[PDB]
Amino acid sequence: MSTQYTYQQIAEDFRLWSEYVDTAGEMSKDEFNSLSTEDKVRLQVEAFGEEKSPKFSTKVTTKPDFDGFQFYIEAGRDFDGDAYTEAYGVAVPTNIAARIQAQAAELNAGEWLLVEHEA
Repeated sequence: MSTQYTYQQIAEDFRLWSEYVDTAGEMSKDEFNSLSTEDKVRLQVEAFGEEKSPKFSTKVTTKPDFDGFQFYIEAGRDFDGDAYTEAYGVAVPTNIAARIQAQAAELNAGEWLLVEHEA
């Protein structure tokens, strides 16, 4: 499974790039300018190899402010596959859905997961 967002999203957000790339290490903003955008992708893809099929990934976020066109799941709340299919109108793998529900049970309060995909 994967808990990190897409490579393009990470590149756009400097904070995510530094945090994901290094657990404690920091990355200066000027370094990004020096490196080519294409080059950045090569380094990120090299670490995780190459993938062709789509994968389900979520990220932990803090309670966001008023917004729209977004879906968040309250921590400590059970989440079935039915809700997912209703929210996005698409089917989800049974094994993956079960994993998500299990995660909710052990999920720490105060942490919200964001579910998104590309069609």
